[PDB]
This record gives sequence, C-alpha cells and structure tokens, in this order.
Amino acid sequence: KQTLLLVEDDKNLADGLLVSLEQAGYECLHVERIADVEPQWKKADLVILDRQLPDGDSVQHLPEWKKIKDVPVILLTALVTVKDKVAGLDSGANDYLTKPFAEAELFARIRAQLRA
Ligand code: BEF
Ligand SMILES: [Mg+2]
Repeated sequence: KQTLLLVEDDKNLADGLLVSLEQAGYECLHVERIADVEPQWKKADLVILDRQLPDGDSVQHLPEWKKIKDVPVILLTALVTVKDKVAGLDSGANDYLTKPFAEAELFARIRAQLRA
C-alpha cells in the first residue's frame, strides 16, 4: 500500500478527489493549510500540492519541505502561466499539472512518479 498527501484548500475538489485514489488502492492524507504540511511531510510517499493556500504560496516552503525527505511532488494549482510552471518545477517539483485537469492523467503522472 502506498501513501499520498493531498495539500488542497479547495474542500469539494479534495472531496471527490480523495475517493478515486482510495479506489486506486491508496491511503491518503488531506491538508488545507501550510501550517499542516510539515507534520505530515514525513508520512506520504508523494505530495499532490496546491499552490495558493489561505496561508500563502506553498512553493516557497517546497525546497525546505523537500530536504526533510526526497518526496515526489506534483503541483496541482490554478496557476497556468509558463512563469508559474518554471517556478514550481525548479523549486524541487518532480512534475507540474495545471487546473482544469484529467483524473486519468493525474493518476498516470502519479503512476509514473512511483516506479523508480
Ligand atoms: F489554489 Be491552488 F494553488 F490551486
Ligand atoms: Mg487553492
């Protein structure tokens, strides 16, 4: 069994999301602030990361998050500009996928981050 962590302030988006991954045979964590990622970063084998929480930007903490544990990070945010893409990808994100998004593709990019 594999463990992912969902960092998302959008509840209802996280609502229908946290069920498909469970149907994919996972155990997940949900987080809606930046004051809740550090307690759970050491727990998941992959982080699905939303940028603008009510705390601020989550990419600013991403490097200091990444060196606690080299965890694959997938940035799922409504920041679609290429300037935002190069920001997260270089900050330590193994992938970057914008909103709106495909569940079958997000799962494929998760199935691609966990084969090593
Ligand atoms: F509000 Be998130 F970054 F999509
Ligand atoms: Mg958000």
